[PDB]
Amino acid sequence: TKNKMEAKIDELINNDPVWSSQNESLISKPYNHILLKPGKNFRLNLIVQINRVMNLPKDQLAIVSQIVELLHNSSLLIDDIEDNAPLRRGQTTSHLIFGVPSTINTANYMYFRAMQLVSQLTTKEPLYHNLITIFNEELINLHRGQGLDIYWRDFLPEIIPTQEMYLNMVMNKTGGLFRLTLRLMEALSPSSHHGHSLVPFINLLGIIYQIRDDYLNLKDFQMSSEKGFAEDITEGKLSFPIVHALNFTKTKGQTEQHNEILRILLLRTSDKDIKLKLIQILEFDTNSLAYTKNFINQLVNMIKNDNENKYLPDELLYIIDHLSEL
Amino acid sequence: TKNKMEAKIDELINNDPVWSSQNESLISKPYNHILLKPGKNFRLNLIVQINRVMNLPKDQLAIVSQIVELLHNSSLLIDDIEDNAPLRRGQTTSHLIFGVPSTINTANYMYFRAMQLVSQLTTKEPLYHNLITIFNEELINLHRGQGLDIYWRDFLPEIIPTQEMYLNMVMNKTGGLFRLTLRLMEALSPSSHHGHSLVPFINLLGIIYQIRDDYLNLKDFQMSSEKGFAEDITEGKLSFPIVHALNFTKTKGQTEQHNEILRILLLRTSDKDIKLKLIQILEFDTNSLAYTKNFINQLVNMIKNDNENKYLPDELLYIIDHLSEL
Ligand SMILES: [Mg+2]
Ligand SMILES: [Mg+2]
Repeated sequence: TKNKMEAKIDELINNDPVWSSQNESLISKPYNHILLKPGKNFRLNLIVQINRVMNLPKDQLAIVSQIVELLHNSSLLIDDIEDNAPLRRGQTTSHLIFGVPSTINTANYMYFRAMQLVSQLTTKEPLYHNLITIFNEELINLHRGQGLDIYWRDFLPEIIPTQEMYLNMVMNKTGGLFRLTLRLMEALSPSSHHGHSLVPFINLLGIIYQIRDDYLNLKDFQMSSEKGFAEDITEGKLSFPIVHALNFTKTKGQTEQHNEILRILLLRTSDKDIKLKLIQILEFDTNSLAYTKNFINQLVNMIKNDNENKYLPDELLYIIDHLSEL
Repeated sequence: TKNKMEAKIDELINNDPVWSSQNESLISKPYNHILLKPGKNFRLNLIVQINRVMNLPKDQLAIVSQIVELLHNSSLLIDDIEDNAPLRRGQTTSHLIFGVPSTINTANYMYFRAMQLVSQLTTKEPLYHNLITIFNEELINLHRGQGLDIYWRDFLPEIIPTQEMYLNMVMNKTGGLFRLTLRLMEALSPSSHHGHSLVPFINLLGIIYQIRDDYLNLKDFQMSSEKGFAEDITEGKLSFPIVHALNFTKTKGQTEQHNEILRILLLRTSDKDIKLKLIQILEFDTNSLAYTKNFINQLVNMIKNDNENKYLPDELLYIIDHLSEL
């Protein structure tokens, strides 16, 4: 009917868009799948410990936590598509089960659900503005560092990053979410003057976290063809040890080794022997693994020897030792 | 050195993350590539026309425009990855030149750059909160609609949507950015009482826009194997004409035709002959193209005959006829 048609259309356009709980569940599949991954208690533990200094009431702390989890999980769903990763914590990656399209859309949807939860942290307009700014700033930083990490890898050998370039990329990429969490808590703290800001400390933790992630991905494989897959090699990633090896070989004039490192990265290979060959070049030829192990210990020592509490404000050590499960 | 190392690390963590204009350019490549696509003046046209009623000052209108262009472009970069599209406005899609990883990251980065421009629309804390809420809500709506469109396509034949389901998906998917633009403008209007909200009107524009897009994707191919490629068929899309046909064949018990349409969609084919074959079922068996043409005219009529200005508040007609270049 021309009349019934028009009446139904009129009703449609005069109401909010219709969305059912059934709809909500269908599009949530990729997210529900990655929730089966653990490590959630470790992240919560770091938030709970920082809260000994910030004192956010429990209800508010739970919301900060929900925001953090959504952003962290969304980042991993996108990152696995970006890295072409087959597994995440021993399980099949969501994009391989539900497809790349649904996974990208669900991860992006969850970023906006996280943004929505921010307005539940306060009713004070000045504070709210500040919270959304922190959220906006650090997601911008995360995307900038992720953008460089990806560009270096996909356009190699166009740019061979230096250690400093790598470190600035990580301050953006990994620091983004650490700082996002910490800044929200500091903005919300009802506590008078809980001492100097912990941003430097959280930046340091983000850097130790990333470099250790890079280091263990190779070391675990070197120690066992089944402890890890050294998937970072398959991905062609300009990891901390690889950056050291590429610059070391350049510097010492090891032309053949420089080029062979690049060649293997460019193969995107899953061959275990070829991955082990590159790892042993880093072990014996460039000593990049030892150099990295020592760099990490030095970073950790800047905290463990922080007597004048210039970074620190106990549980510290445990968190640092389990930094890999964040 | 252990001393200098620590010193360089302390400096790094006590500063904001380092990001250069050169870094900014690398990450912007996938985005600058789509900027070579036209239609921007048409979208600006619609904003300019609507501004006759809203009267936002030129500077503020320019920022709304920038926000609109970033969201529109980002959503197109992501959509082409989600639909595996080889071309966008006669040109090679960005993910095919810069890779899916850089394109996803850059598109997401730009959503956040747009979010940042929102805080430059006003300094009034109450209005600002409302602007962010508009931004947040409509982007959530765009992702819900997109998630469902993708779900139906990727899970076909699990769910065959009805016309109403399709129309609710469109209110979310397409209406999201039309409403986002209009709501921002209505929230910012200094103008006293610029008449009833134009949201119902913009909703209708979005529906007409989407159904015409689905319609032309097939009609252009039916009229020329080089005017268009009917990529929607290759994508397996549950487009308006396809939804009508699947339900028309179910309804009349034409079991073989119902199944043949599904088989073609499920092929994900680029074979012109097979695509023409689907088009002829829609033209001769279900008459879905005429039905759709007629449905569109009826929608348009609702505006063309809106004498009591229930939806309208001249350039209306031109806008309606060039709705496809938005
Ligand atoms: Mg990764
Ligand atoms: Mg599309």
